[PDB]
Amino acid sequence: AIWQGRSLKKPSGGRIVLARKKRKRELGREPSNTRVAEQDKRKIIRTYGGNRKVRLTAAAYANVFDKSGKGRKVRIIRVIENPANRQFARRNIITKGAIIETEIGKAKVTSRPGQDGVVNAILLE
Amino acid sequence: GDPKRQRKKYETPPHPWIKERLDRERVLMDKYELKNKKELWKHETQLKNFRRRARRLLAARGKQAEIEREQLLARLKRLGLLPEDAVLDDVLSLTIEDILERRLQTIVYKKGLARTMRQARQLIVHGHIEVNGQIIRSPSYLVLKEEEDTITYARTSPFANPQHPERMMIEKA
Amino acid sequence: ARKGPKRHLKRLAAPTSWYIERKAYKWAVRPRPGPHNMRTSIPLLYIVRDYLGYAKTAREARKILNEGKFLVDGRVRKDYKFPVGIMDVVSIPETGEHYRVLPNRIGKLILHPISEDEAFIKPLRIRNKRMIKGARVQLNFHDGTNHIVSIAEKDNYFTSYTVLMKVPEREILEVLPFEKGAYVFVTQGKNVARKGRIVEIKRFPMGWPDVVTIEDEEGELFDTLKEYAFVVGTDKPKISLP
Amino acid sequence: MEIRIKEIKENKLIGRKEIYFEIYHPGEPTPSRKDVKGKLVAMLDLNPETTVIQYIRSYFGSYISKGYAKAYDSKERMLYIEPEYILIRDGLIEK
RNA sequence: AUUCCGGUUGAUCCUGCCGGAGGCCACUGCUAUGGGGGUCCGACUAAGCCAUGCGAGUCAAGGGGGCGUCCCUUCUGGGACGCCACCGGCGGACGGCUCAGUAACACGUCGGUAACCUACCCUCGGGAGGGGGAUAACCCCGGGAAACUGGGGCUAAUCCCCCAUAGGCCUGGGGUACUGGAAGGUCCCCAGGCCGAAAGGGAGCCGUAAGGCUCCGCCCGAGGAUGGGCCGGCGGCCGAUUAGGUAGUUGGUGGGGUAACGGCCCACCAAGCCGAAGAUCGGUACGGGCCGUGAGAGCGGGAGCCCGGAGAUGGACACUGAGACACGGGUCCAGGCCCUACGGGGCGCAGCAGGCGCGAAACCUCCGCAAUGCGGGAAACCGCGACGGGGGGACCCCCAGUGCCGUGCCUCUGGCACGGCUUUUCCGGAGUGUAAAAAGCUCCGGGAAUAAGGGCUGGGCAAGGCCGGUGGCAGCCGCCGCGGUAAUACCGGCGGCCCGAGUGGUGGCCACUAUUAUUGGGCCUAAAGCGGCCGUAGCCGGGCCCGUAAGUCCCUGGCGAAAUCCCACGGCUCAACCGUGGG
Repeated sequence: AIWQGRSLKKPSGGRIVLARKKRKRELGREPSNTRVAEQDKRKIIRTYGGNRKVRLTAAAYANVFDKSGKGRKVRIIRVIENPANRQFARRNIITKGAIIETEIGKAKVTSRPGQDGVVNAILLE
Repeated sequence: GDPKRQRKKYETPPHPWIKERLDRERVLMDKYELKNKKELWKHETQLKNFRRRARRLLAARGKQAEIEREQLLARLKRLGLLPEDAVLDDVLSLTIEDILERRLQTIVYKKGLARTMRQARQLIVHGHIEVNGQIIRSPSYLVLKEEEDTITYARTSPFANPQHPERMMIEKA
Repeated sequence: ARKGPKRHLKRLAAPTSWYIERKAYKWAVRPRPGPHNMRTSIPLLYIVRDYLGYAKTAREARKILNEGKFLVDGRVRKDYKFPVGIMDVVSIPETGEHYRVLPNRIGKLILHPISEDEAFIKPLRIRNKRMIKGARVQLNFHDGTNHIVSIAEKDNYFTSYTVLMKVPEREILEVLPFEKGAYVFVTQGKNVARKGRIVEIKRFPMGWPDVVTIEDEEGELFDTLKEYAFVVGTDKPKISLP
Repeated sequence: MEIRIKEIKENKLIGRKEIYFEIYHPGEPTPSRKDVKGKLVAMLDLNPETTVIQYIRSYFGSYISKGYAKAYDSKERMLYIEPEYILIRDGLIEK
């Protein structure tokens, strides 16, 4: 799986030989490429210690706030720009740094849809 | 690392064949009727440990050093090797004969419960000698001064009867 | 090779604060999690069997315990792995015996007899203070116990203070603050089991703990950790600590 | 053989009294459990059916044999608390 | 004991190595009467391969059934307690074994997590409202050689699912009530959303009923405790006949994922990062507490006991669970075996015994859960090749025996003759000891009766110029050296000496060795000054005055587990061994 353990190279440049097998606690998971869709799609993941994570794979709505605490549940049209990757904007992928378009205007995302289960954003004045 | 291994309590001479040491040890063994040289070497090692402790404490300063000095002097006095008024200097003047004199067989012979050291060893091994109200069968036991006067025949041994022929023979000496 | 929590404890690795023969047997009772730390605690089985001698074997010790004949603080304890720590009251109502668990001068735990009136008091050092739901203040004591008060009494309690609490009803008797001249008793460190009065408090940058100076009945001055200093009175000890 | 009681303790969490004693018996073999129990009950005015002898230990080169025994208030408590093997050894349980 | 002795010459003094002499571990020849205590015994070559038995179970007070007994109204149906498997809960991720791999934040120590998870347990503040659903057991029918397994009926739960609320998580706008050395933390008010609980279940006593009490229980929040994850500074091996290495590599800007920070991963920006103070590469190796040795400095080892790390035939993967990518659970590949009715189906003792192989080199296919601990249970209690007990073994230490006395003889450190004495040990017996035994311990009967070998004998080095055999042959010899017809040096006889239940042989480590030299070695002629100079880093550096306290010294808090080591006392007879205090 996606091992997230120690690197195989010393900072000097030499190589490191593992002294033990991979442990179950050092494993990751596949990225949750949250896409714009017509309906919200989410799943529940059991994590270390029996905790729960809500993973959003397709997002249709967004909670948008405007400089005063007022919040509105609106619809996501498209991703204008996503600096996290040069193709996420083209493919309509939502991440914590994305800039999306809604009927009210441009909104910058402030949550992590892969870890939160919801999409929250702040309007751009 | 390694675990603990029980080390020997006696030391072997650096050279197995030296004329002077051989003659001296032969004299000591013949006089004190010891079974083997390792007994004599054990007593020599006891002496040497005492002297090493005294030497280390002489050039030592500290509260623990004073406590150890007092404890060493008290232990020696209790063993009966030093006079009650002795000081740390008198420790280095001890000799092997002093320790050999405190063996249970030697003290039995001195008190006269046996005619000879061999007979004293026989009595100790066979259990005819009692320490306090207790029987001990170790001829190498170092008697303590606080009790040295309570050594006598065990109350159940035949040697406790003045009539016993062996006791009469021992007495008429 | 290790995959999860340990369930055993060898006698040769037992905490140094216990009074146990470390070579008579191979296995020791692993303390169950409880009020106090493992370093300042001892399973109740050893108190029932070794310390007091009421039992000769763990089986009959458990048989005694299951009948609720041993009381810790004010609650009957039946689990033989229950930890009992510093400033804890062990009461045996059938015998009338009441003991206070305290460290001696070498850091080992011992049982000091106390009186029946004293048996209903257990001092608790306020280890931490926080807020909970509804705007209430929660105090966490040195033994892991917790108490709740209203925001009105916010300033009546502070960290390092002592609270005298009747048990098992858990009523607040009084609060002993931590200031100059407050009688204190050291529960840990090189100066364990030494009592005195506070003199000065010194703070340092970073997370280095604060250090408190104490004056003993002979007038000598020594130092210890502010967390190690346990308040037991204002000018004289309100409880017996000989 | 002469029995001398060195310690008496009254345990009431377990309804019993613990007796540590010694037997002075120079020139004689170690006394039997039956005889030791009989003399102990005669001296202490105990109940024969609610008393056990934990051990009679003879030391080396000594005329004094140490002994540990217990006396229970109730036979029911005796049976409940004491192990089966010691009761069998003392003969209380037929087995 | 802070040590020396033999050997280079016709004779002497040096340098220098070899040997002798001591201790420890492994194998081994000969020999061997006991008893205690201990952390000893297939580590060295094969982490090579395994027949058979055992090494993880528990709960009837969560639930429904079956068989048996009893009390029964009596076709009805009700109540109990015995046994049984099934669902269900917890555990099986600890304990046990081995040292392969690993030169690494693996280990030791001091600190961080304000960047994080935690079933069991403790405390405080709350809640347990309404519904639904199968299916095991059981009954009918089976197949398959087995391993295994299909269809139908029927049902219960602390089994499972749903609704509500309480509650969790993100984000935005506000107040500053809290712990902190310092708040991306906690608390209070609004706003948008996602996720989203429980067993008022069981037992007992009462109570006409209702209802009450006690015990063990369920769910959420905030803390603790236990057990962990991750991270930082310092410290501990050899090679230059290994000189350049690195390319997700160094750092950043933004994200994903993680229980959590992190090039852990991704996209985009730059060329950074390590290295003669030895990078990279190669060899060897589990790290430490500790053990051996030495007067010490030091040198060597680091299997057995404790803590930590790894592995389960060699690899790679995943499910359930708080905890695993799991020794006696699962999937695949590679290797080696086993049953088969040939269709198919299983296994890997680096668990306790036992077997094969390997070798110079390592034990019983035994008894109990009675003591200490672990899991389960309300408890009694059940299970545990962990542990406790015994069996075999010249494993390590401690205490002993193989007789003692008197007289008289002798070739007198001892043998013999006569008369006596004791029973540690030997044989038999009664008690006590043990879970049951055995061993030990008290006592009784017999009786000196049952008990000494190994090396050496010219010097170094204690001990023979004695006698028979061989005549440079056999042989002996760590070194010197001896044997050629006159051998105290070879073989044997008789004497003698050193240790003695031990004594010799072989390999290894330390001392010897001031032959590794900081303490503390040498370089004209014995080994050793570059053929000679200038200079880079490094090391070593003139005098006086003032300032800082980095180094240095003193004092004072927190540490450096236990065992091991030394001392005193007390308990096993003293001792070995254990316990209590000090270091």
